[PDB]
Amino acid sequence: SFTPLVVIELAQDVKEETKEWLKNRIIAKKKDGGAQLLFRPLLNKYEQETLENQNLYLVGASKIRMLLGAEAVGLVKECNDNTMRAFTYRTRQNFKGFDDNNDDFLTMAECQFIIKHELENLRAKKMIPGYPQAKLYPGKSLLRRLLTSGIVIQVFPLHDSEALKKLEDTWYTRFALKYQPIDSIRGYFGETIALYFGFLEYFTFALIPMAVIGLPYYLFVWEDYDKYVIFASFNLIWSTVILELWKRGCANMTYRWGTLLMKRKFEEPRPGFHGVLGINSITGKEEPLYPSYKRQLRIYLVSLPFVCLCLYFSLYVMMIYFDMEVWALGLHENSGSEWTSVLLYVPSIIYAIVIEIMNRLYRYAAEFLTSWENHRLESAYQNHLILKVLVFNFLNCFASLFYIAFVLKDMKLLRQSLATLLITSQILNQIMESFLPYWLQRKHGVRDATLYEQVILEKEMGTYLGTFDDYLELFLQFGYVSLFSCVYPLAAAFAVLNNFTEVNSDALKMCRVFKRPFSEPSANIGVWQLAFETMSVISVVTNCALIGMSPQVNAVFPESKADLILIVVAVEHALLALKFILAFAIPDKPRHIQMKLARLEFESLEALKQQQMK
Amino acid sequence: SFTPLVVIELAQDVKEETKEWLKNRIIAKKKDGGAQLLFRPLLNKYEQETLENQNLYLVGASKIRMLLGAEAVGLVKECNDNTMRAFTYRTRQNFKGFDDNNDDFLTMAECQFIIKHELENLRAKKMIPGYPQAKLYPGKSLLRRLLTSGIVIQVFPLHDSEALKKLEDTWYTRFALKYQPIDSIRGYFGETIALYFGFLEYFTFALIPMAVIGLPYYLFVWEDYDKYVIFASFNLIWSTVILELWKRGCANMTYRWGTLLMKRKFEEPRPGFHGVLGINSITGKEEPLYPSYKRQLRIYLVSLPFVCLCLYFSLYVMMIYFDMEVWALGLHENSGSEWTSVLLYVPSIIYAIVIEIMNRLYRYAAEFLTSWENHRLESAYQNHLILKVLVFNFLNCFASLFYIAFVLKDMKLLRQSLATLLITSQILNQIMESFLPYWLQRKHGVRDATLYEQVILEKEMGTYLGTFDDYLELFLQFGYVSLFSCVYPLAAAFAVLNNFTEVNSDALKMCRVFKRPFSEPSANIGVWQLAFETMSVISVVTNCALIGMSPQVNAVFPESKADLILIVVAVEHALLALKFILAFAIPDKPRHIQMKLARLEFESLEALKQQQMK
Repeated sequence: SFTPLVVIELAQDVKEETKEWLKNRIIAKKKDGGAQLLFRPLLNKYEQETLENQNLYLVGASKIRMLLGAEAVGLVKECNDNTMRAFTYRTRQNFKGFDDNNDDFLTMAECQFIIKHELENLRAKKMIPGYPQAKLYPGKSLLRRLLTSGIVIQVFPLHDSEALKKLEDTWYTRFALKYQPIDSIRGYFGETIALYFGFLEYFTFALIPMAVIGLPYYLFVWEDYDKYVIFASFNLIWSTVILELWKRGCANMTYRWGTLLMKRKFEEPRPGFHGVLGINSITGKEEPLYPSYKRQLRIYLVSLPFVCLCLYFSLYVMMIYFDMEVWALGLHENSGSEWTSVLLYVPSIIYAIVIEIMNRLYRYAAEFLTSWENHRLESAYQNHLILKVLVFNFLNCFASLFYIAFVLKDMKLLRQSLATLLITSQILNQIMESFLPYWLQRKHGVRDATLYEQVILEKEMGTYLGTFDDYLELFLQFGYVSLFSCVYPLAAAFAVLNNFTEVNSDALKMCRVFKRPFSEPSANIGVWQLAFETMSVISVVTNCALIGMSPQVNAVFPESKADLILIVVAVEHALLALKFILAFAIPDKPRHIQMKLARLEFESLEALKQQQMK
Repeated sequence: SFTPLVVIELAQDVKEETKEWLKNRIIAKKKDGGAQLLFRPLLNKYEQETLENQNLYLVGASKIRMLLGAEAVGLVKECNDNTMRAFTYRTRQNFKGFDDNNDDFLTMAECQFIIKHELENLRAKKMIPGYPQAKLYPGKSLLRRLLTSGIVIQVFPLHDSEALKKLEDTWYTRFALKYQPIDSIRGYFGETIALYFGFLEYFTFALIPMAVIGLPYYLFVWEDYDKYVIFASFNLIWSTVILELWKRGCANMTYRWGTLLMKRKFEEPRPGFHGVLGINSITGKEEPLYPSYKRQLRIYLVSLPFVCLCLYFSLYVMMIYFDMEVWALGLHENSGSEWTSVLLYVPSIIYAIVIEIMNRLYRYAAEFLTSWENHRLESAYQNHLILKVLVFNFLNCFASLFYIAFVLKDMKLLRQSLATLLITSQILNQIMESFLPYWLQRKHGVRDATLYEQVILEKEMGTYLGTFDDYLELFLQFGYVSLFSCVYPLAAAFAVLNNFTEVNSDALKMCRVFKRPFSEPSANIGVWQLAFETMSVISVVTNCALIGMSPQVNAVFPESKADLILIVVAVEHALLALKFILAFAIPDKPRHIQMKLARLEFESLEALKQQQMK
């Protein structure tokens, strides 16, 4: 009679012995090598209608069990003295907002995170009973072998239809401007989804000065007087400021949530690293082992030539597009003027569609090529995949702008091509990401019952595939903003007016489109902070090269273009030095957050002294 | 009847009440707020001859006390399973090389470090008894108020004349080439002095390829064929390799010694930060407080203009030297050729003496200006002093080479001036640092008795003022090597042949010149790693600017010097990127050291799981 939080769906062809052994490995207590979780079928009785739903199981626990599970996970909650400490059952009266009659203290996400962590840390100590090919060993996780061998079909947490609606009431900003409730988003969806929406809320409120400056700069032709130099330098400094204020805002949020203080959990091998069984050198346990030189050979002799081949084909399609552009320019030169200006925006649109096709095609190819190299952890696997996808997306997005700026050197054609590329890529992004899937979701949607209808609905819901495309879009948004801020700053507003929909659209995507994602703790954006800083470092060189190519600055040095290049290279190195000087001088965390972390450190040092003295 | 390790010399005008209270605060046990150290006068009886030595006291302890003090300090020793763990008395049988009859387990340096740490962590819980002006408060260290108020004259550890000689037998490499015993140096002098000698042993074995290549490059005129491009690029890559291999070698040494695993101790306020007494916000104790904005005002409005004024006077003396150089060149143009070539090396020698005067003059000025800003810790105070001294020493050493290379652009005069500046600075360094003081030390030296003679000798010995000048010399050695490796690579051998004496000379300086230094733990060189990396980053730009100025490469692009500058700036940014790519790709610690640290981390995680399960 408990409250269901997570639904586990087994497969169809699962024998009874594996079912009873798993149920005996689920219901048994934590000291007997079980998990001491409340277990239930989807229906206590069954008829001929629900026989195809006989593998859905409900998992809960009791409050002291969940509190002990919060102790086992290592949740960092606030104490009564406004300090974020780890949760322990012996010191449980010290924490802020804790009563003995409060069922709203640990949220359902943390409980589902704890239940996922208790299902994840449930290892078996030679085969799965009932299945021959399910190769097990002592020290192997049960959930990994049940997921990979096709016994457990899906494990999904449950949406709360009365707390999602009270979130949806404050999420859809259909009336006017409104601060997004990132903390309630956090309390319902974990910290990783909130970090994506927090980075998006930060990136929305960091292109607003760019949009506000660039709004009279585009209608009124004020591109003549400052010539995009003040705003681009301001943008790049603001990007450095925002990449520190994102770090500041992430420190503010993750101190307010506690994930600034959560320790680095030791990472299990990722689902799909297979080798031969042996003794792990680091941990001393038994694990599959793969030689690192074979993996490094499979990377640095197979993956890198494949990435280079895809880069060469992207450059070849880029050169094909420029031959088509010159032919269309000749076709515009041939026929006329009235109907031959709109035809010039078509091949860049066609190239953008081919870019958005090649990006998805490369995404399948990079996923296959990185799941084949047998990476051990998931962070390293994610980093290599992020590296491959970032390289291809940078190249596919900025090759035409680099070819326009540094080979053709034609700012009028650069203004036309940058505006056409940015708006069409943004429109195709908004069409292929959410708008065409929302109509299909509306079409698919048009096509104890409160749980079974929900479980049937969440069986066929979509899974959340991480915040990677949503950061890649922001990376490409940051690419469209900072790379070509010189010829067309108004496009930044066309990004913000996209993100002002995307903030709605992703919210709808979290509300009526997907299943409930599993809660994942994250203290920062990860390598995306480095990627945005690398973008902000590349944009320094790009902004200075756009400074160092105008006819206004070249009018200062009309005859000697060898001192202009030297001064520009000196300014570029000075800008690189000032960016690095700003990055080394500004501390990441503020003073009082550092003082609070120092107090938490000093308390541990005083705890060590008391533990030494006894 | 104990063994004396550290001698404390009180002042003359010290009343008996302060003496008896300190002796009662020394002899009393650790639970009664004392230190439980064996205390002794220098002489149990006194005659009229030794009445002026009545303030010398001997401090020791017993073995279990020293083991408990090693537990209290947190020494990291090797276990029986070849693992470096912290020393505890309950697990004391686990550690490598430990018997119950071994007096050679804890060295005298660690015992003196423990005795210094026990004298340092001995706080009083309103005035010093007998002295009115000695302003005390509960929570204030006794040794700091006894040192600053002139009651304790000096506290010095004792040299071991039979282990220094067995060190001196293996230190003076008077016969031939020999690996310096850095571990025995470590076991006698602590890890900081060994880290200086380890960095010097590394820097000696990293200029040997530079010297070996540059030795036939100078006698046989092979400067024509490669023109210093291969060796300088190799040197800068080697400097990056050596700044990683210093990190590798420091990781190897500090894992072999244990200081890679020692935790960061919380830093007390430095001796000389005075404010008003109040509640410390971080620790919660009672401390003197100073407002940070007043300190930041005293820095950024007084110190930085003073540094700028000293930099302007250094530039003015540099410009004065160049006017003297042009006048002397005209004087060489006037008189003749035979006696007018040696006169050209005199003003650079005079400028070098003025540089070595201005560096010492700036050192007094920077010490005064940084002890006046009331810095709280000693690391921040040392970092600001290191920042000021590095800026002035970089400017005073490389201004003439930058003015020769990028303003006069005369490589023949650059070769002559760089060779003359390097050799004269090295000769004046070897004269003013050790050679003239060794003769004066020989002169001063020519001018239970085994302890009293030693204590009288160590009363008048010199104190070791840290490894700062000895790193500044290496920084200037690295400056003379990597900044002007193009016009004169043979000077690197003249550095190595200096360091081959300096390795002897500093050893003599540690053997027959100074008092025994207090043992100081250090895990790295500190900010000097960043300084050498910043030097290795600056030397990238300098080597490429020396590549981009020769007539050999300019013969490739005779007419278009605007594409040469663009290619050189692209090569410079590529070299900066490759240096940063090499710095981000190469891990600091090796694999097995990381595995051993991971095992020590995994053992703590397993300890946490067992502490959670009970």
